[PDB]
This record gives sequence, C-alpha cells and structure tokens, in this order.
Amino acid sequence: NGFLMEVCVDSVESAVNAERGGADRIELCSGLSEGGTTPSMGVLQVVKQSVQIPVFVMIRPRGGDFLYSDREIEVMKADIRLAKLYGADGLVFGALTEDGHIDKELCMSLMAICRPLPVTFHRAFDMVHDPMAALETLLTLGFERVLTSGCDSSALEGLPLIKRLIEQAKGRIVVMPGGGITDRNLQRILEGSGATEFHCSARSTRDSGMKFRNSSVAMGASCSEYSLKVTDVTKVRTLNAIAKNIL
Amino acid sequence: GFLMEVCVDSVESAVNAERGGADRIELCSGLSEGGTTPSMGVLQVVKQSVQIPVFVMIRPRGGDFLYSDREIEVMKADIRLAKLYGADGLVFGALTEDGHIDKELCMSLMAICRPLPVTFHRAFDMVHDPMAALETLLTLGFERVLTSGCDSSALEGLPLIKRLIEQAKGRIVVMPGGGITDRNLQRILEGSGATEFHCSARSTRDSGMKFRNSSVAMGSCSEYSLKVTDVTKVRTLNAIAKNIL
Amino acid sequence: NGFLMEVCVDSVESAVNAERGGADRIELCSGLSEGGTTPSMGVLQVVKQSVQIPVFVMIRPRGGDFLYSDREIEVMKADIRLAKLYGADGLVFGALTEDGHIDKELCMSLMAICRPLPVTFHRAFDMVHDPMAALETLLTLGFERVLTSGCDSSALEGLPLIKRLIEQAKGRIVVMPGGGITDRNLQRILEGSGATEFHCSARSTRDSGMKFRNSSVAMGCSEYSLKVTDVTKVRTLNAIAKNI
Amino acid sequence: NGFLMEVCVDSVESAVNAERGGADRIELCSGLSEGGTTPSMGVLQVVKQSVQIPVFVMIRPRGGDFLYSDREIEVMKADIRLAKLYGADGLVFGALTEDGHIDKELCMSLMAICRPLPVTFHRAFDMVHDPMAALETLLTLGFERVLTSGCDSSALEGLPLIKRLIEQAKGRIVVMPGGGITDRNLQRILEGSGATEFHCSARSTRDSGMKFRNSSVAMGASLSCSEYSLKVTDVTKVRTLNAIAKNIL
Repeated sequence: NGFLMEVCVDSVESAVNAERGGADRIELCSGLSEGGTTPSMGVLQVVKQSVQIPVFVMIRPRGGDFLYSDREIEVMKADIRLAKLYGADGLVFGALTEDGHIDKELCMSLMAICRPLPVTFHRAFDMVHDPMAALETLLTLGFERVLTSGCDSSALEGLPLIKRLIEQAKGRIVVMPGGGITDRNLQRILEGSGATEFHCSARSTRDSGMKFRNSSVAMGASCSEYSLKVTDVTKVRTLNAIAKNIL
Repeated sequence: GFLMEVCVDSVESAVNAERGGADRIELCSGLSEGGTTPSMGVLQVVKQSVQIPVFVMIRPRGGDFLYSDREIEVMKADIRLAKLYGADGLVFGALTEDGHIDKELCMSLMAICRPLPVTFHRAFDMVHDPMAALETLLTLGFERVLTSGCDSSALEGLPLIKRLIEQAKGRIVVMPGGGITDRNLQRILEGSGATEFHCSARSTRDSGMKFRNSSVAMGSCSEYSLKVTDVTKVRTLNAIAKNIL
Repeated sequence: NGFLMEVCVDSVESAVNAERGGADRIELCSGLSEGGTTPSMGVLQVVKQSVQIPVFVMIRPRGGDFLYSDREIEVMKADIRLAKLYGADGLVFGALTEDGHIDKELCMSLMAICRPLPVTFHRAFDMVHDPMAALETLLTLGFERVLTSGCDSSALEGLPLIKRLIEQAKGRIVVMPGGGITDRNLQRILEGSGATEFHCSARSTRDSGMKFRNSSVAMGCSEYSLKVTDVTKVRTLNAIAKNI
Repeated sequence: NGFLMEVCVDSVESAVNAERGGADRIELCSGLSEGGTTPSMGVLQVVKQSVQIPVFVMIRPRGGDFLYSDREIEVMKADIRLAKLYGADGLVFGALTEDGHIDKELCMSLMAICRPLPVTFHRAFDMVHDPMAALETLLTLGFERVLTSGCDSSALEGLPLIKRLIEQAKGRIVVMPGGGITDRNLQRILEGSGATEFHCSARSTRDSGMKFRNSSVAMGASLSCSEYSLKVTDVTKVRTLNAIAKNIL
C-alpha cells in the first residue's frame, strides 16, 4: 500500500477482473474506444452489486472536444443526478472554453450537482493552453483529482510536466498520470513524478466465441466484429506488484 | 406512406432528425461501433425535446451478440430503466455460437420489454440462415428487424432483403438499413418493397475550439470534429420518400 | 465470351494467383492501403518474369488528391520512363485541376511520354465535378480506359452513372467499373451497366507465419496479417463472368 | 558522429525540406503509413538530383512481418540491384525467422548484393525474441546501423533497452533510436541512451489545394476517408530538432 490504482472499465466482467487483480478504484466508462463516454445506468447498477471498491462514473455526452452546448450541458446534469441515484461513489468530467481554458462557470454548476461526491477533472486537462494556470483554477474550484498525461501523447511522454504539476499542487489536489501506462512503464512514471494515484487501462483482446462468422458485415464505422477488449486480471496484478515493489 | 427511422447520439441530432421529417428516432450511444446502449440522461432530455417516438438501443458493448450472463443481466437492467425513463420501443439482438437467433434469451428479454414494440437489430445480418431466422423472429413476436441483407450495406444486400419482405408477408416489418443515402434510397425502396427504413444522415462538422493540441489522442482521425444528424440530409431523404408513390 | 477482368496486385504471389485464377490483366499498384501508389521497379521485373498476361503499372507518387506539383510531376515522368523500360504493357494515372476538372495539359504531357502503351485514367475520375464532361475530355485526349465507381462510394453505388457513361462513350473509350466489386455483386454490376471490362481486388487475409509475436510494436490493423490475391476468389469472379 | 540526424521521406519536396532543415541523411520510403515500403525508382532519381546529403533506400516489399517468401526475396534482390544502379548511398531491410531470430542466411544473401554500400538493419529488430542476442548476430554480419525502439511502441518507451544495447555495442555497430521521436522528447532520448545517431519523421499535415471536393469517395483501405490532406516533412520541425541536438553537447 501507499499507491492507489484506478482502472477505467466498461463491463461487469472488467470491473470484477480489475477488483480481483488489485485495483483500488474503477472508473465506469462507455465508449472507451473514443476516450470514454457516460455509461448506461444498467452497467452501474450491476457493477455496484458486483464489486466493493468505489465506482467513479464518467460524465461525457460524446467524444470530441469539451466545448459543450446548452443541450449537452443539460444531458450532463441529468446524468450526474442519475449516477448518484444508482450508486456512483465519484464523478469524472471536464469542460473547456474555446481558448483552451477550463470553463469556471460550467465547472461551478456541474460541481454543485455532484457534491458530496468526489469529482476528478479528466483528460480535457491535456487540451488546455496554460496547464499551470489550469491546475490553479482546478483547486480553487475544489476538484479532488485531475487525470493527465501532461498535455502530451501519453504519461511517459508528458512526465516532465506531470512532475512539475505534482510540485505545484503540494498535495492540495491529486494529480493522476494517465494515458499509456503499462507494465513496462509504471515504475518510470511513478519514480519520475512523485505521483501516488495512477490511472491505467490493462485490457487485452480476446477472440469471440462465435463459430459462424460473416466477414461481409461492418456494423461499427470503417478491424473485426469478433474480438473483445476485457480488463485482464493478470495485467492488473502485475501493475499492482510493480507499485508495491517501489515503496 | 413510408416511415423513416434515424439513430441519434445527442439531443441536437434528435431535434434535427425530427425537424428534417423523421418518423421515429433510435437512441444509440457508440455509433462508431454500430450503437451501444445510451445513457439515461440523453433519453430524458431527448424525451423532453421531441414529440416523435424514441426507440432505445440495448447493447452492452460493440462486437458479437453472444452475451454472457453478466451481460444479459446488464441488458435486463437497462431495459427496465429505459421503460422507466420514457422509451417508446427497444432494440436488441442475440445469437448463439452457430449463428442462429437465440430464442431462449430473446424470450427472456422480450418478456421485460412488453408492452413496448421491439425491433431485432443488425445482429440479424450475422445469422447463418436468414429465412429461418426471420421465421423465428416472427414466431417470437418482434415487430421489426433491421437488416442489410447479410451484406455490407442495404444496396449490397438488396436481393436478400427483397426475398425477406416477400417471406414476411407483412407479418413483420423488414427494415433495410446500412449505408442508406440520398443517392441509393430510391433504389433500395423500389427494389425491396420496404415500407420502413433506417438511415444515419450525419455530417461531420468542425469543433468550435480555437486552441488546439494535435499531440494528444483521447482514444480515431481527430479530436476536433463532430458528427451531427443533418437536417438538410434528413429533409431530402424524406423528399425522396414522397416521390416514390 | 467477351469480358476482361483486371486485378490490382502488390506482389508476385498475387500476380501469379491472379493469372492462375483467370484474370486477363493485372495492374501493379503498391500502397493498396491508400488506393495504389507506383510500385518498385523490382516487382515489375519479377512479375514480368512470372506472368504471361499484360501488366499495367500504376503511376501515382502518393496517396491523396491528384493535384500534382512540379516535383511530383517530375517523379511521375521519371517513373513512366522506368516502367516502359522494365516491361510494363500499360500505364495508369490521373490528374485533376483545383476545380475538379481533369488537367488537360498535364494529361497530354504525361500521355506523350507513355506512348505507345495504352493508358487508363483511374479513380481520380471519381473526384471530378462533371463526369460527363470529363469523359468527353478523356476521349478527346485518347485514354483507352477509365476506371470509375460512378463518382460514388463503390461501383454498385455509382452504377446508374456508370451506365450513363458507357452509353455516352459509344465504345470509343473503355469505361471500367471498379469500386468494391465482388462475387456477390459482379452479375449486378455487369447486367446493370453494360460494361465489358471490369476491375477488382479479390484478396483475402492470411495469418502471418510468425510464431514469436511482439504486440507492443507498431509500424508507421495488424503487424501480423497479409492480404493476398486469392486464386479461388478470382476463379469464381471468372466463372460469374463466363456465365452471364 | 556528433548527433547525426536521419529523416525518412516520401517525396522530393520532403527530401528537400529535410536537407534544408539540417538533416544529415535521408532514408527514402514508400508507404510511410505502413512503416516504410520500397520506393519507386523514379523518386530516387529526382531526389538524387535535388539533394546533396546521403540518400538511403528502403528495401521492404510490403507491410506486415519480415518473414519473406522466395518470390518476396527475389523482389528484394532486384530492388537492391536497381537501387544501387540509381544512386542509393545506402541500404536498409532486415529479415526474421518464425522464432523471432534474425535470419542469418537471408541477411548474408541480401548483404552480399548491397556491398559495398552501408546497410542498416531496420525496426524488424524490435520484433525479435532476444534483442541482446540479435545485436550480437547483426554485429557478426557486419551491419553498420540498427534502427530501434528498444522493442516497444516508441523510442522513449524502449529507452532503457536502447541504453543497454548502446552499452553492449561498444561503438562496433551504430544503435539508432527511432519510434515517435520529436522536438519534445529528443533531449531525453539522447541524454538517456548515449546515442549519436537518431531517426525521426518531422512531418506535418497540410490541407489539399483541391477546391472542389467529393466526400462520398474513399480511395483505399476501408472507408478510412482522408482525403485531401497531405503529410510533408516540415522544414521548421527538422530545424528545431537540429537546434535541440546541437544544444545538448
């Protein structure tokens, strides 16, 4: 112990696997192939009745930017209210202005509907113009946590900025590295930032059980309709053994 | 009269679809994966912004339609919540390993959907025996099937959809879907005899963001583009439908 | 009979497979991922030494538009000279203006260098603003063939315009349907367009033979699959053709 | 050599840009979206009349693995011969066995034909079972350069392994890091590996000059529309990478 591991998840099997392999917290995502959108209340319900670890709930009404229209803001608020109702232990979101600044006013009204639950500000943070200022606005606003790959393609690549962010934060806010953390990665990202909480994916692909396949059909939008991505217990295990070995 | 259906992702799209003349919207999350079950908040707001029937997708992930116990229990919970929150219909599909429709599960799920009409979705295009499949959906009581004739699109699958509509004899509404555009609608309608049809009618638009950072990928081809149900596109698809009479 | 089947090909294995399946002509089109780029001269040579059927060579310096700069044009001319030299029976290219008109002057300039080989104007044609006018321009310039999917997502999809182009051509230019044709739609394509030459890619995926695999690495999908022109696919397309 | 920079390039404009930005060497590529395919011989000719820096040439008959059949290698042999004939200043291929070993016999054949030109073993090396042992056999075969990501998804990710490889190579072979190097990760990579030569891309993406556009058409793959965009190696990106290199030591 000493470190906390978060795993984004999309199914009851993945949630259970993640808890099984030593995750301390799960983020419930839909649309993870798009960075995560707000899950259905039905997965929340079954996950909550399947796992004891906290279940944080993603509030993103679509992929793309985090410049939300009034109608998207309305959808976000309803989803906050319902996520509470059905047992979320936390909430995750992010909102920017067109200039790459966090949107204070919108963050204010979304936070007000989230309280008492902890709220982490997500990778929208990586799309910000001035991150050091962004971090400042986040804490005056009272976000417990920020998920960041240091405004770069991944946590390892963004390490130097993660490091600086942790220093600026001084424990007032949990700066969480996220984006591309693997077995091969974790130690360097931990030892190089001073972070105590981290977010990882730890999925592996598994072929479908279908015996009859029809290669002609593409349902999605433009690799196979017969593979599944599932949070892998063994991967989650080795991430935890790495975390406990650096202490 | 024809009736046109449109999958939709957001309130904006739902609204656009309605004003462009759509007769029914399906609420989908995860369009890029063929449709996943949407949050309950889109439902609620959409249900307040629109007077047209709103069908809800019940699909706990992309990929196959061979669901585990924990997945079917997620589907069951979502069906109840969707009724609770105002759905006017449900959409879903389930197959066995052999590529047959899974009667037992369809029955289970059907039982929880009642009284709402259900449409068996594109799972159907992944069947080994469509004529038999259609028969068992028929005996199970699904009102609708969405299908591209087991091919990569409605135009490509047109001969089989035509045969299906012949086999159905109006007992079930065979709805062509899959890449239906303003350019192929007339052919798809004239060549199938279909009365209802499913399209997407989206156009991709640019983000309002002035500050951009090309280095991060949330994941995809871009983080600064949006696809929205286009009113113009829905409108002309509707115009094409009122020229085929 | 009276149908010629053309197949894009990447490798000698695909070339052989094509011919062995009944193809009448092959196009050598590196970079199939991107609609075809101009192949290495070394694949021409080995293919030319492995196959009896005519081998047409693709002249495309890159993916994307067909708005070629001078340096790109310079590269296209050099590659046209080299393809001739290494035994191409035909050349394939296409060039457009900013307003989606075919580029007359550049087409004449590349044509003059291609002679006497037949030339086919390719899918660039699908990106034109007025295809009926473009067609008239292509025959005025002497392209023997045009590859086209009716300016739409695929040949089935663009079929009604392909039909109108063939009626306009009056057999003065071969209008070759191409986008996405397979065994499930061949018949329809031919019967609904009246085309006599058609273009396809009858490829199938194979698993790599690598026993040891490193999933973390990428290259510039899967790092462990192969697409290969399929003999049995090509044969069936030939059978569908012979029986119409 | 003293931070030597190599850029792999699609076209002449990009080759010219790379030279102008301070690139020391260029690898000529076709099919960059697939990790590098053997380029037409016509690019080489024109590139060779537009640039003074050495121009190395990819010999790779397709994407995917480096498990080449007989006809594939007979194409590689012909392209090596053809590339020498047209001015290649170097060669770079690389092959493997099913087991993840470098294929010694095949490498000897291809090597025999490339001589006297320098050859680099490319990122087939990252797909190898045991990279230390692989480094030895490349050393035994006489490759002057290896392009490598330390067997991971990028040079940064594989930095620790590239460090150990440079440590064991002892200057006998040039260990050149490559995956995803940029102007925001060059310094870490040089500083944490001790490498003297490095490979990057330095591209930016431009909108096509096409004014009339047809969105309904896709040329290649599967609906992976683009479609008027173009990737060109960027003079100023290469220049900044070079300034960073010169700044280190």
